[PDB]
Amino acid sequence: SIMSYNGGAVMAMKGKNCVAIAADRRFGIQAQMVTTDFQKIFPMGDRLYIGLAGLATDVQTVAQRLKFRLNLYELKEGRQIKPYTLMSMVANLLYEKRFGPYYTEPVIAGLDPKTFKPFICSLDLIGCPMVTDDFVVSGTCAEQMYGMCESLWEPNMDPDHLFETISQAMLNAVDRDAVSGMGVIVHIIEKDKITTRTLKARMD
Amino acid sequence: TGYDLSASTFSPDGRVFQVEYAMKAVENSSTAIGIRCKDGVVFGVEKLVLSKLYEEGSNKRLFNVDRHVGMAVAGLLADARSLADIAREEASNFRSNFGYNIPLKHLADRVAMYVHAYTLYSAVRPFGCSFMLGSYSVNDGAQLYMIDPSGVSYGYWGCAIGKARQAAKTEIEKLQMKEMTCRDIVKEVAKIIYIVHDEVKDKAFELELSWVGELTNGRHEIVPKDIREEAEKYAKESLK
Amino acid sequence: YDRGVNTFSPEGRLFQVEYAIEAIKLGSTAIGIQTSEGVCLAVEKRITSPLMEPSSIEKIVEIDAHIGCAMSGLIADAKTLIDKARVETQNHWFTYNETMTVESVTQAVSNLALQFGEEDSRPFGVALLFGGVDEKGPQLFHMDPSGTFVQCDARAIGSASEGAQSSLQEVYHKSMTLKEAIKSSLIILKQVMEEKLNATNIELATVQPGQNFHMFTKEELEEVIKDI
Amino acid sequence: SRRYDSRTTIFSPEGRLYQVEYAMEAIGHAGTCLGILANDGVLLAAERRNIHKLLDEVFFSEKIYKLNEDMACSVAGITSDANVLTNELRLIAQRYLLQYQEPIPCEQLVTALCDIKQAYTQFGGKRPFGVSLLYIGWDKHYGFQLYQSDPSGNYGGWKATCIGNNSAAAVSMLKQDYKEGEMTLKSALALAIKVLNKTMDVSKLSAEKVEIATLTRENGKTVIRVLKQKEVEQLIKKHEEEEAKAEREK
Amino acid sequence: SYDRAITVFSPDGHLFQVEYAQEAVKKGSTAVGVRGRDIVVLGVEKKSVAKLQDERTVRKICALDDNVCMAFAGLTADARIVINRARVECQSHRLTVEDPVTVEYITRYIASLKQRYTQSNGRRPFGISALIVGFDFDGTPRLYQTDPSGTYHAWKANAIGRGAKSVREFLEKNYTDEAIETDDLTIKLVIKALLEVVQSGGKNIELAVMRRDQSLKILNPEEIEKYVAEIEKEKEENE
Amino acid sequence: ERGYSFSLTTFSPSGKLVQIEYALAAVAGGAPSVGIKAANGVVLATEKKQKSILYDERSVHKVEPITKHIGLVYSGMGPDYRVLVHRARKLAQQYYLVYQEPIPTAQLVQRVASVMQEYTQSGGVRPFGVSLLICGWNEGRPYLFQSDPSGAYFAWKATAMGKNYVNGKTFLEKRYNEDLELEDAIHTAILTLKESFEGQMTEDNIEVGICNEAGFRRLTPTEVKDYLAAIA
Amino acid sequence: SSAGFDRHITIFSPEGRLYQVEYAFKAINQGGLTSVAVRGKDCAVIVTQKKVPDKLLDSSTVTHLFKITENIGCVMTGMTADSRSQVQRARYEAANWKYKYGYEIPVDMLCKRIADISQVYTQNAEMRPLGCCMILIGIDEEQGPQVYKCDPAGYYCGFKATAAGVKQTESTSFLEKKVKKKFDWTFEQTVETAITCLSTVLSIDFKPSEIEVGVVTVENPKFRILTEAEIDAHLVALAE
Amino acid sequence: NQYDNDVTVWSPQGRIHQIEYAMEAVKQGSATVGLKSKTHAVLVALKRAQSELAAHQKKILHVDNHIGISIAGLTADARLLCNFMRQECLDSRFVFDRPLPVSRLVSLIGSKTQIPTQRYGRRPYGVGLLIAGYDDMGPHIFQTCPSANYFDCRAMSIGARSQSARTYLERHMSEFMECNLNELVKHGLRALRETLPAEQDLTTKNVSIGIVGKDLEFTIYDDDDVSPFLEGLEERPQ
Repeated sequence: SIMSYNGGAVMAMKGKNCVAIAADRRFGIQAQMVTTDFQKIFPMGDRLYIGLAGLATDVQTVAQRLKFRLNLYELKEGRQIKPYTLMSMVANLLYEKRFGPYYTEPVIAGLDPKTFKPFICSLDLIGCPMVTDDFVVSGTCAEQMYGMCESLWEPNMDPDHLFETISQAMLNAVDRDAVSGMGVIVHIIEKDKITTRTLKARMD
Repeated sequence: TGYDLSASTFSPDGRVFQVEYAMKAVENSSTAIGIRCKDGVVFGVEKLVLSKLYEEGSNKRLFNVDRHVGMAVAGLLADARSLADIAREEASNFRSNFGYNIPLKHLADRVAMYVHAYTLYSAVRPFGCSFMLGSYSVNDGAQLYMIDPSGVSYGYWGCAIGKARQAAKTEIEKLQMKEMTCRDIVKEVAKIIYIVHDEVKDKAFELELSWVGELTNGRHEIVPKDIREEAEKYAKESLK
Repeated sequence: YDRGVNTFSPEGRLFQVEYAIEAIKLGSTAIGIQTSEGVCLAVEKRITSPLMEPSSIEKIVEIDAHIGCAMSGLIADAKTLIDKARVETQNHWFTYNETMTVESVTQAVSNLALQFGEEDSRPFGVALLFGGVDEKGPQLFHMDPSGTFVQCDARAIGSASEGAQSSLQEVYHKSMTLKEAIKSSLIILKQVMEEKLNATNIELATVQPGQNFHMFTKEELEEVIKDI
Repeated sequence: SRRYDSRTTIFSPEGRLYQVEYAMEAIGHAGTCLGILANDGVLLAAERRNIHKLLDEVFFSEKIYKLNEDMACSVAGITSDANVLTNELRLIAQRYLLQYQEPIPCEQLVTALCDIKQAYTQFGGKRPFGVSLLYIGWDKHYGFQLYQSDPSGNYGGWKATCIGNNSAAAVSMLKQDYKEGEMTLKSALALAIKVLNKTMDVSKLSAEKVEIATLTRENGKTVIRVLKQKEVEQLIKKHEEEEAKAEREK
Repeated sequence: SYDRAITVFSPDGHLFQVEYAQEAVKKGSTAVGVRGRDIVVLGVEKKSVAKLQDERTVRKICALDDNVCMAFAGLTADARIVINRARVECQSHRLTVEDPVTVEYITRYIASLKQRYTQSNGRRPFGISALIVGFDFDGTPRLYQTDPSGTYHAWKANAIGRGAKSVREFLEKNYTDEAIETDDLTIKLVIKALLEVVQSGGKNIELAVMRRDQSLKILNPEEIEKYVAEIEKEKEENE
Repeated sequence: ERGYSFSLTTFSPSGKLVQIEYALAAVAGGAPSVGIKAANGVVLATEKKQKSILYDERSVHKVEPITKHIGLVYSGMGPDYRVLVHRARKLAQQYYLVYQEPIPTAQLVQRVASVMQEYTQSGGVRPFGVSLLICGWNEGRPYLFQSDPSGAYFAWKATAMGKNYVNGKTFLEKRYNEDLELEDAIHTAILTLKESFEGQMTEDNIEVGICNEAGFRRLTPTEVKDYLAAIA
Repeated sequence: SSAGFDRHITIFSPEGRLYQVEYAFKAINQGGLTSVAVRGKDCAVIVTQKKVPDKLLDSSTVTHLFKITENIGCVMTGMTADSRSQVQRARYEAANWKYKYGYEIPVDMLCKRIADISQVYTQNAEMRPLGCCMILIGIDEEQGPQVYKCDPAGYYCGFKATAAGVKQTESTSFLEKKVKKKFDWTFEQTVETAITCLSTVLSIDFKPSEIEVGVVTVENPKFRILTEAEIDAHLVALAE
Repeated sequence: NQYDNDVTVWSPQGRIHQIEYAMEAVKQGSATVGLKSKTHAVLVALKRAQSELAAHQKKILHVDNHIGISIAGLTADARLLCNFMRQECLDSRFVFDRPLPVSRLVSLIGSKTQIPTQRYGRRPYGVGLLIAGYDDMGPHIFQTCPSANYFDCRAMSIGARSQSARTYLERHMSEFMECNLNELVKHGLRALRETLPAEQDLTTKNVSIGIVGKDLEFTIYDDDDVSPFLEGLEERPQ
């Protein structure tokens, strides 16, 4: 697909009091990879990231446009943004190109700014949001990560088993995948700190 | 004094002097009357030859807007030409958009709103025109309207626009208007125009008579006044 | 502000056009003469400083290969007129493979000599002498800010143009020659100027039907001056 | 229509400019601000207009406007007239960042705002922005900086700035007590405390009448410290102990 | 837009704004400039700093291309607009025809812009007067000046700002083709002209040059001090 | 129209804007009002005396909600008041379109004051002789924002605008304090409004709106006559 | 207190006034016209005289009662042009309401829109502020009949005993002395009080050919203009 | 006199003075005379010069194959309305493929000049038109005015000292209808030799004559085909 023009896979997963987001490192054209350090996970303020997958043009574009609007909002109001507001903003920004659409599947993961309430959601390429409580996936490979997360997820998870669960899920579902691989980056965050680990993925 | 400049301002007592000045501009223009019979409306304009240089039949103030409507203007002539072009355009729109003849009430109201729009702002001046609107329709009868420079448009049986505004309508109202067909009203208007101002201020004038009604089958045109020649043989019998 | 841009007179013509005709007068003088042999043309630069480099001051500019010009008073408005007239002559050549003749040039200029309008800007402040060689031989044309364009046999513009026109009417006739007209013109120049006449004051511009290119004389002007 | 035109841009009957001088005199009757010479760090001082007891003070900023993440500005003059400029200014900085993804080097920012002001000086014939306003900030090409916008559109990089009739004598104190080399923020705070102690008519300088914000470079960040009240209170007590030290000469 | 002309003619044939707004240039900072045979020299006066503050942003001499140099007078803001406009223009000339920009082209642009800016509907004309120095065609040294009307006008030396009559009257004695035409003596004698300012503090002097193949170099007040010292030495030698 | 597009408001030699000062005077010549921010809610109260006994009190309503949780009163001229009310309505609903969340009162005052500031500067139009008193209970803490014709704004613990507003203000400073309840705020608001109004004050002379954390509420003359029947 | 050009355009004066609009509040008074509205119970009554001294002038097309919509009528005073322009704008916004919102417009919203348009004219300068006053009447469900008034200033209000024109300080004095006794208004009461209050103001006690009576009732919500015969019936019914 | 400023302002006596000023400015052009037969419409103008050496400012200018106009007043507005005139001719020439009747063209001209006399920000046109043409009902001599109150006549005369010429037109308007072109043209310059002071005579180079006929295309003449027209005269009765 045109979504499979540059590969890509973003997994988010809600734990007990914490949220884990991961993506793949590979970038390249249809059969030819180029680099192993492409960025798809972006920090939008504190304890709140976003992931973008699909066409890398729209990835970097919408990342910059959302950063533009986010810094405008965060300077117009002294508080930091709430995740539902970010979801609505992404929905509006995608829906403005109702017929000129960006080819991306944004995934938002952030905690509550006031409490330690987690939040995950995902959208369509036209702006259909969807909040769940277990996991949201995007990118080219879907059914792989669906089967793995419906196989491995438990509701109430400490960050350690959360990390291991999302690690095994991403690794196996990527190793089965063809156009998306070449290293995995993992962001496992909580109220207290931000952890970023990288896995020894199969480079095949 | 000072307030009278712009056309958007009011006075310390509450009126607009621009519109008043425009109203009394028409007062020095030629006298133009109009009266309806029971199956038509008759126009008539006292028209004057300057000295010897005209052609008896140029610049006719009896216009003809629609197939059944014409104007009888007095005041500034070129302003009247512009106004008649607006009316021609509006009747053309209505004919295009509904497929039949414009009723006189709606036409006069569109014209009145156009005149009002030229009275509102300071960008334009008010008009120096006062005109008649005549009609005939088989489902409507005879209708005669009247539009001032300000934009107040309503109906009459008879009217007069010019110097002898009062001095004509003094004896217009003694005419048995309902019981007469227009073929009498022709020589009636003839004797009215001939009575007012024979030789006193000026030397010579000239008569035009427009003519709409049932006798024309809903057409509107000037009479062949030369046919039946009704003024002069009655005019010489009207000095006694 | 004292009856400005768009108002007639109780007796006569417009205010600001009359003020433009007044504003011509402060400019530096110039004299063109039409001879059937060719049009000659002269101007005075009115140079003030020794720093003021003479050959950078333009008065005679070059419209086409066979059409000269001369100006008065203001400067850059005339430069804009020259620019647009050049563009329009080139458009005429582009769609006609020929030369826009001198009258058609001047009509294309005077079509917006008066298109001054601030609503729906100011009138231009320059009087222009045009010289060219059409198919009917040589031509000499004089226009004004008011657009009232006429053909002149030998027009004198600008400052001190009264005595210039008078003493020019003293010597002129129809069957003049070229060099006689040139020296007769520069006589009037050094009679109306205030400085001594030398190599840097004036400049001549002569167009011939056989000498279409180079409507100019450069430092043979010194030889021309010393013959008086 | 043409007897309702004001002057709106035109030169004098004598050679000068009308709205520009009147904009300067509109500046003069406003709050007082200043900035100091600090090699590391830079600070702002501000005076509270409307210090009446029935306000809320929940905005945490009355003159300061944290405009980028590494720049704020004080301001002096007509308030929402300046708020329009703050909105447009943050917009210009943020679209710079959109175009490059590198923060704004602040002088072309200042020229952008000055060109906005100048475009209403020459044509446009509207009421000009009668607001002068400061600039603090940091970059990659010069470090810590200070700037002074004017309604003319002329902008001056100072090291110790100037506001009007309330602060002309402040600039006199700045020249008579010029410092160089000491980047110490605290000596600069004592200096600014002394300056506003002379210039403001607030007797004995209660901290409710003043407002100070700084901008220091912390390890990759350039944080903007809109500092709280208690340290201002002990700064005032420090300065009046220094007044006791001054009257040790009696 | 504003349907109102600022540029109506006088009763006697003048403009109440153009020759009048030249007086703003007359009430401005002074700046001179000459062209030598290889090196061009110009500079502004009246730094007038608070002796505690910065001046690297108040620089009134700038460049548009690597080959051309600027100056102005009057008020600085209009000069800023004209400078940024002209930078965009000369770089867009580079986008066209691939020469270095001639000085005559860019002065025609500046004067034409100022003129059509005076011609338009209700716009305050630029109260500046620039000095445009460059040597492009085989390094031929030129300098042009502007006018608030927009009449570019090529000179060999120039004097604007406050008391330019006195400066050109110093130039009256300083017009010699000899002038002994070293680069140092040309610079120092332009510095003597700028030191014929009405105050002549000696340290308010801001001068910069161009060697017709290099770029802009800003000087240092120790060579300027040596130039002032040797000027005083020549003034002692004349006695 | 022609689009003449110049502003009538230019600077004095004193540096003032005399049209804006005249507009503020025209505000001050308007109907009184009082607005008090208590510890849990905010109380708005106006003073509405009909010119005759012929007028009805069921058609025109001074106290006006902008959202379901943001009240808004004024002291000035209703024909300008309704305009900027409608503008604020459309503006708030555009915010709720974009963000899908109720707009905070600070954001309202930013945007409305920017629009009003724009009318102060743009071509030929007069400024709006209206002094708002905006309030709402956004995120627990309630707020109270006064604006003005100059485009500026503030934040008051309690204030007053209209006839003898300085006298009402001086009574407020002595009577009102920092911490009360909504009922005590209503009590002192009716006290300070009845300090300055005419003698005949009924359930229809005043119009009171409160601001719970449960939302904006517009009280009825039923509970007004429950309360204002000789509240002290 | 004439500072600046406060006698000419819409700017603020010293001390808080602006004279152009409070010159327009006597722009109604050049009409020479008087209008009275009454709402006591589930009917609503308009009454307004004509002033026709002419026999040449009609009587049908001189009425100021203007059917805006099928359930909404109105009456106008002031000058005619502003009145009729306001009438077309009211009809146009009513049809726009019916197109956008699917149901019949209430008289409250319509008067609010008219007042907003009045502000729009008031806001810019170089625009004439339309010196006419508009009273509207209609029936609304769950509220009964309604009476509204629209100022030139854009200040609308809705109230029971209603009168604007020339002589209405006296009319409102009569209506304060009248609407205070707590009688019900059983529609002959309304018509009788309207005609008799206009009779106490003008003191003419005249034919049924001068006043036009506009009524609407909660039995037939259609707007209704009364006929000569029933006006005569009510007139002789109050003749004792 | 303070109401005597602009086009928009009415007078408190109703006479808008800008149009009167435009009329008086039209009066200070060159003299001109236009008169028609039953078959031939002849218009005759007079040229002046700026000085001795210069050529004469031309007045009779071409429009179309059957239309030629005289002019008095300003020349810029003249050439502007000339451009519009040629445009309106060639437009109907394109669409309907017929020449225009004259009266509807002059209606278009009056409607054109209506707008700048009506709004604010334009001036009336200083203009002196004498239009001669051919519809199916023969020659027509129309004139305009800056007030656009265009007239049809049988012989007009507008410009400087044109009133004595109108007296000549009065005393020979009986004669005009019958004759052929030769004595018609010499009646025309038997008006123009009374448009001049009596101490000088009408020469060749100052006069110009434009004839259109029912079979004749409109043609302009100057001094060479006017030397036949200038003979056939006697002196004035001094």
